[PDB]
Amino acid sequence: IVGGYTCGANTVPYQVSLNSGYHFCGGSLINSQWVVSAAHCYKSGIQVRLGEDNINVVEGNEQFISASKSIVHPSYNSNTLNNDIMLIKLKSAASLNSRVASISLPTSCASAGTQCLISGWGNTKSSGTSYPDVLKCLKAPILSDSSCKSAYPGQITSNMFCAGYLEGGKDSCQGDSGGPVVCSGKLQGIVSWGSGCAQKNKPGVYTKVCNYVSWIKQTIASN
Ligand SMILES: N=C(N)c1cccc(C[C@H](NS(=O)(=O)c2ccc3ccccc3c2)C(=O)N2CCNCC2)c1
Ligand SMILES: [Ca+2]
Repeated sequence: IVGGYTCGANTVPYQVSLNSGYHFCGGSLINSQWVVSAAHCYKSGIQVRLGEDNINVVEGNEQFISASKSIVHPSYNSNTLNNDIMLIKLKSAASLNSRVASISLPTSCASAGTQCLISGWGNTKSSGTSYPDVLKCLKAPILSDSSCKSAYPGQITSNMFCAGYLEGGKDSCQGDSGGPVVCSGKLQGIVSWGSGCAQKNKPGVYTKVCNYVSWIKQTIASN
């Protein structure tokens, strides 16, 4: 997170860290056994880490559970990052408590202007590489589709939305991928891509989760 702030220990209880000997992506706990992340985060040998703040220290409240299966959306295109969504099933259910809780799916899409909370352990620098120990947070508004499309001509599909600041300086970045975009207590998006990080007139593009609620529900119900 570039331009964000320290969240505070376990203030984002649905935030998940995908680990494989190191943190490589984020995710969101949607129920005790299912995590929603980004398709481009797909990798084998995934350990899901819940209740994390400092990802390098064992402070307590953590729960390390292996992923039993990762279901990348069938129509995901690795070049356009369209349908950039993936479901991870936990080998065991998580122990839902105060510091580890699930987030709700949207029953409707969020409109431009809605303020959302984006979080993750990704790069904090625009020009360079700096990774945080603790979870960073960033509040950013969902931009308008015209603006989103004016920034990324011919690259935005109906399953994507822009969020962030056109002036730059505040944005998600590498390592945040898969992470949540919560608007009004509903998981509205997934950190997907963007041209660089926190650049002028180049806001972050996120996967529009509201277009996938049915798919998620049906997929989870069949596995
Ligand atoms: N600015 C953001 N909000 C943001 C969020 C996540 C990741 C990145 C870094 C990167 N930005 S980039 O300019 O290097 C970039 C942009 C679009 C891409 C599309 C396909 C493949 C790689 C791409 C890399 C990126 O978009 N990806 C990381 C690698 N995999 C796909 C997503 C930026
Ligand atoms: Ca920890």
